[PDB]
Amino acid sequence: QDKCKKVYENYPVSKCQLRIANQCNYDCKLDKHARSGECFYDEKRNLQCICDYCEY
Repeated sequence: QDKCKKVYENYPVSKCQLRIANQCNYDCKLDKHARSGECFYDEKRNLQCICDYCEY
């Protein structure tokens, strides 16, 4: 596990860092229907909404 995911460049990095209101994980499953959804930094130290694609 933890080997499949999908970055969502079409998402505000602000809402991601929002530990109080992470609309990222909620957004992913909303449309993408990912597993849980989470935000993480990229090669360029850019926090993006990375969704999980593997299960239902």
